[PDB]
Amino acid sequence: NATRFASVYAWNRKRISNCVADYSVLYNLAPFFTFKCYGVSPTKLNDLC
Amino acid sequence: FTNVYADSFVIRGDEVRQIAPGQTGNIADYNYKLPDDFTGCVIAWNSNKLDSKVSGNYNYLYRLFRKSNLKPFERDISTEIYQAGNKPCNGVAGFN
Repeated sequence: NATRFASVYAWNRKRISNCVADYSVLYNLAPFFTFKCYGVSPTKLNDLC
Repeated sequence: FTNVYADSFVIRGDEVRQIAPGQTGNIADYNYKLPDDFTGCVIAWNSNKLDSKVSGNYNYLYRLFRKSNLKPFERDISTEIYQAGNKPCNGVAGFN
């Protein structure tokens, strides 16, 4: 949801630890362009710790 | 033994580790299950020098998604689109 960004080489790393992240409102809406990855389904990430 | 049932299928080499009794995976849940009382053997062979294609082989397809857990030794011929939400799909992909 951030307005600003970074370039390809200069990218910042935001560490996500010790918090509860809600991805269930993103998957039931999906403005996201294309999800492609291997071996782990992104729709199965809701019950995983 | 009495009889033998041969199941001919092609699985990529990342997903062959889920073929064993009592696994969990994409193929190991919604496609092909092995129960704990299953008895038999697994035979595999490398088809990459024959059955592959440069632009990709679209002749075979596989199911990622199902509403519930599939019972083993059962084939799924259903062309029905998985509906996540309350919006009707009308046979095509779309919102939910």
